[PDB]
Amino acid sequence: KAELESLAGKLNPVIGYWDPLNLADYDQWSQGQEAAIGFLRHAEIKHGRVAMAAFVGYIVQSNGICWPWALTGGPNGVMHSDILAAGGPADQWDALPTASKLQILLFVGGLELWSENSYVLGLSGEKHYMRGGKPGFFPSIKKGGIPHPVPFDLFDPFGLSKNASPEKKAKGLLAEINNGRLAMLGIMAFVSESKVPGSVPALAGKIAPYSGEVMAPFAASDNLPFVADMLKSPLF
Amino acid sequence: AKKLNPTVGLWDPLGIAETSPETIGWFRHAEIKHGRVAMAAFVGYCVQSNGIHFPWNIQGWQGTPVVSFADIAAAGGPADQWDALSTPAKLQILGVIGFLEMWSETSVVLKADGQEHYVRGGKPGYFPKLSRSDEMAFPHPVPLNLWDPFGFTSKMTPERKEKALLAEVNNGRLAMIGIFGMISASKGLQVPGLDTVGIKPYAGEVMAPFAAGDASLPFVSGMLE
Amino acid sequence: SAKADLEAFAKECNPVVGYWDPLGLADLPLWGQDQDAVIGWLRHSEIKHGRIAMAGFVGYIAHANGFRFGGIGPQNVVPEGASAPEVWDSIPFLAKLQIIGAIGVLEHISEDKNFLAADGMKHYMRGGKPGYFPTFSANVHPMPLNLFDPFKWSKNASPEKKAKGLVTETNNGRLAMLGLFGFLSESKIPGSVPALSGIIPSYDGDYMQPFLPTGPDTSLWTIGNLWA
Ligand code: CLA
Ligand code: CLA
Ligand code: CLA
Ligand SMILES: CCCCCC(=O)OC\C(C=C=C1C(C)(C)C[C@H](OC(C)=O)C[C@@]1(C)O)=C/C=C/C(C)=C/C=C/C=C(C)/C=C/C=C(\C)C(=O)C[C@@]12O[C@]1(C)C[C@@H](O)CC2(C)C
Ligand code: A1ECV
Ligand SMILES: CC(=O)O[C@H]1CC(C)(C)C(=C=C/C(C)=C/C=C/C(C)=C/C=C/C=C(C)/C=C/C=C(\C)C(=O)C[C@@]23O[C@]2(C)C[C@@H](O)CC3(C)C)[C@](C)(O)C1
Ligand SMILES: CC(=O)O[C@H]1CC(C)(C)C(=C=C/C(C)=C/C=C/C(C)=C/C=C/C=C(C)/C=C/C=C(\C)C(=O)C[C@@]23O[C@]2(C)C[C@@H](O)CC3(C)C)[C@](C)(O)C1
Ligand code: KC2
Ligand code: KC2
Repeated sequence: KAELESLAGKLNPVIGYWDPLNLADYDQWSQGQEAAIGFLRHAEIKHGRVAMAAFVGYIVQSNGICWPWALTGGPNGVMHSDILAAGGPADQWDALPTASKLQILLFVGGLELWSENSYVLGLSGEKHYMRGGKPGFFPSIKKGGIPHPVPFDLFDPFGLSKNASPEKKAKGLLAEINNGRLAMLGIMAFVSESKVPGSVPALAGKIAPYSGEVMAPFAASDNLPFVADMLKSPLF
Repeated sequence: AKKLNPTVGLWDPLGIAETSPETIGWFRHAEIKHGRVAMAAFVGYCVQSNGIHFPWNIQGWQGTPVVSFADIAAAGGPADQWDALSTPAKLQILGVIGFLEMWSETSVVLKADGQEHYVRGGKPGYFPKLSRSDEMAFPHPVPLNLWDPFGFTSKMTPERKEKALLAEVNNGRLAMIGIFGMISASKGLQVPGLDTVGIKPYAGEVMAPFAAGDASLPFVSGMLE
Repeated sequence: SAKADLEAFAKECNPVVGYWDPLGLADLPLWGQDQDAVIGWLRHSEIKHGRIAMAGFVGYIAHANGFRFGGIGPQNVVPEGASAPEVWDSIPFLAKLQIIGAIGVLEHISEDKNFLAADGMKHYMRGGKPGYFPTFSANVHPMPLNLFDPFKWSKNASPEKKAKGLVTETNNGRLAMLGLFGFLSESKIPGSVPALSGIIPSYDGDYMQPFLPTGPDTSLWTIGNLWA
């Protein structure tokens, strides 16, 4: 590419392209180099978006806030605040029955499948993020298919970004990258403060213990195959 | 600077002079920085030993607990005052000092200001200005500055600037003698100790004791010293 | 051209001593392999010995002081303070096997003609630069960063700077070989090196046997440890 030099300069004019590892030269997929920078950019943007979502979720789940809906399934089940009564926002994921985590993960998987599809991306006008195209672009959920009409698209559902200034959109992309890096640092600080108490200067005595694995989605209560055999040996 | 005092000359017994220009610039920068740090440390040590404890430490100033500033000040000299602050306080003070040092070493900011090669090379001792354009663009306008925040040095001739730099170098050498002599006088030693001067730390170079993660070091008892 | 380069490198290593070959190994055809290949092998082996000795000296300091990584790994079996000869005595046997295997993989990569000819180089006996390591650029699956310069901050060095770096490398290598075998000799016979008397404890096991006093057979791998 070599355009990422100028993008790194626009993100921060003091520190430009900062890569001690020189990972832009690393052709990890053995495609063109353009594909490698495209994959790295898309991975950074997706990581950042997930991190801001998880940061706001952690902040609003760590202090006694829960929806007054039910999540029962029929005359019994979780009251939607019993998960809040399991501890901080890492035992709550390990308390969402069995099917709730499955449906959440499958929704994210179908969303990523919609992201990756070149027929869907090509119908919007872009391509795959490594075969040229625009990194971080989510295609329209309306134009690509979905035979029953849906109300809104994922990006800008209410329409409050239309006819915006293109330079304002570029500034928003740069701010998204910077806030994504900052939110990744924040959410990993919180996740470290879950398990490790002695880390960081701040956040001392404000975080739930969570005697468990942050990186294990399925918990010991799941009745999926293996799982219990997969949780027979903890680690550090 | 050839020789500020004509009766001394070029006192270089170790032969570090007549070296590469980058080495000479680094040596001059280290001399100026050590002298300035020694002068500031001597002034702070004198103020702390006299007793200048501030009316502060209110509204959860210690991390939910409220320990008074005089309680930290009621430990002895400055050496005991540097061992009574919390780990976050010393860590954040060191981080602020490191941020200032890294901003001073920044070649982009120095070249924007109109300077020479960084790591305090050409024109050593020049702190870059944290204002105007292409610096600190993300909020934080920095209404104050590092050198002359009130603009007391607004106008100065180049000859006057050179004379003030030579005077600062001589005072920095005197302060590098003096602050080390004061620390030695705290640790017994020296000539005419007197003046109570409290007690001294293990070496003064321990930095941050009673921390977590890497501070499990019982090695500060020996190594001769 | 061979002996002339050898004289020049010896003169740059030390102007006073110069070329010192009392044994005359630079005139012996080692495998009936001319003069160029013999001096290339000798320089490559000297450079390799010096690099391994420098790394061994630093590692000996690190283990004698006690500088463990942390948890879970092979450092968890080694007792807290056993002196550097005994830290290659308590790591598991498979850890020693895999370490020696990775070193052999590195040697084989440094010698494989596909790796050398990838970045335009030939064998040191066949006419290449002694001590050079080809980067990684033939190893089927891509490698993230090279071994000589992992972060590539030496790519702006002048050839004169590289030559002075090689001379410093050889001198430091010789002096580190001498220091490291000072340590190993004091760990075996007392009173050899007078400075190191009483610092390094005596060791009974053989240094030249890798699996002598072999370590235990423990499985430090958790999660899905089907190899119990
Ligand atoms: C996994 C998330 C991720 C990904 C995929 C990227 C991807 C990228 N970053 Mg990036 N970055 C990230 C997180 C990430 N970043 C974070 C969290 C920060 C803030 C600390 C930054 C700050 C940053 C700057 C300042 C710059 C980049 C740049 C770049 C681009 C080229 C350099 C490169 O490939 O480095 C990729 C690096 C990685 C993929 C990280 C490797 C992770 C390893 C394998 C795991 C263990 C290492 C350890 C956790 C990291 C060290 C910790 C450290 C705090 C001490 C590339 C698109 C440059 C740019 O803008 O060019 C477009 C640039 O100048 N990054
Ligand atoms: C195994 C390590 C090793 C290797 C392969 C070499 C290889 C070489 N050295 Mg060298 N050297 C070494 C270690 C080594 N050195 C050490 C540790 C020192 C410091 C003492 C030196 C100091 C040195 C100088 C000053 C010079 C060389 C030079 C040379 C080159 C030509 C001389 C020759 O034929 O070999 C050298 C001879 C041998 C390697 C003999 C092999 C060892 C025998 C078989 C075993 C003896 C063991 C015995 C216990 C030793 C007793 C020591 C004492 C009682 C005398 C050649 C590339 C010359 C040069 O610069 O060319 C570029 C040169 O002038 N060497
Ligand atoms: C399996 C790993 C492996 C492999 C294949 C190599 C390969 C090589 N190394 Mg090497 N090396 C290794 C590991 C390895 N290294 C390790 C771990 C170190 C220590 C850090 C070194 C340190 C080293 C140095 C310092 C030098 C080399 C050199 C060399 C080259 C020539 C060696 C030679 O001809 O000797 C051939 C040696 C043998 C055939 C003996 C092998 C040992 C046998 C198998 C032991 C078995 C005996 C025992 C009694 C059997 C037990 C069972 C029995 C009772 C039935 C070659 C590229 C030299 C070089 O490149 O110079 C240009 C050189 O100077 N290596
Ligand atoms: C999951 C991915 C990661 C797995 C890693 C792993 O599995 O193990 C990793 C591990 C331990 C561990 C684990 C944890 C990681 C702690 C946690 C895991 O816990 C679970 C999951 O259960 C698994 C576990 C228990 O294993 C320990 C790794 C240790 C490691 C990697 C030790 C390298 C020594 C290098 C040496 C000695 C250098 C020699 C010297 C060399 C090579 C040379 O001098 C080479 C050279 O001379 C040559 C040949 C020629 C010269 O020209 C050039 C030079 C001079 C350079
Ligand atoms: C930019 C604004 C800013 C924030 C947001 C913070 C973060 C923070 C919190 C939230 C507390 C209180 C936590 C609590 O009590 O709950 C706190 C404290 C300290 N800080 Mg850090 N800090 C410095 C170092 C230091 C010292 C000595 C202490 C304390 O004594 C006190 C403390 O933690 O006591 C144990 C310096 C000096 C170089 C400067 C500065 O402006 O100089 C240029 C700052 C600025 C900031 N700090 N800092
Ligand atoms: C005008 C216009 O264009 O309209 C709209 C259009 C458009 C584009 C659609 C918009 C949008 C979309 C949205 C909703 C965007 C939301 C983005 C979001 C949600 C961004 C969260 C970031 C969270 C962060 C950075 C957390 C940091 C966390 C940090 C820094 C830490 O915790 C640091 C710290 O932990 C350490 C590291 C160690 C500790 O010792 C100390 C502490 C604890 C301090 C906009 C932007 O609304 C504008
Ligand atoms: C009898 C008596 O009394 O004598 C005593 C004396 C004494 C001294 C006490 C004793 C001893 C011990 C000794 C002799 C120990 C010697 C140890 C020794 C000689 C150890 C070398 C290390 C080299 C390293 C790690 C290389 C790093 C290399 C590096 C970091 C690099 O490659 C990077 C770099 O190079 C590039 C790539 C290019 C350039 O840009 C420069 C730099 C650096 C950036 C003894 C044995 O007891 C005997
Ligand atoms: C929940 C996840 C999430 C978070 C937390 C988040 C945060 C921020 C922030 C605040 C830090 C800013 C400032 C910001 C800005 C922009 N975003 Mg977000 N964004 C998220 C999701 C998506 C998705 C799915 C898409 C998207 C996009 C854009 C575009 C460009 C639009 C355009 O140019 O078409 C801009 C300017 C679209 C895209 O990247 O198009 C290339 C797109 O598909 N964003 N975004
Ligand atoms: C642990 C192992 C190790 C140690 C302890 C060590 C010590 C030093 C010292 C300090 C005493 C210096 C000053 C120094 C300098 C240079 N090293 Mg060494 N080096 C080690 C490893 C390697 C490897 C693997 C390679 C290498 C090389 C070079 C070159 C490039 C020359 C050129 O490109 O002309 C220069 C200037 C590369 C090369 O090609 O050497 C022929 C190469 O492949 N080095 N090296």
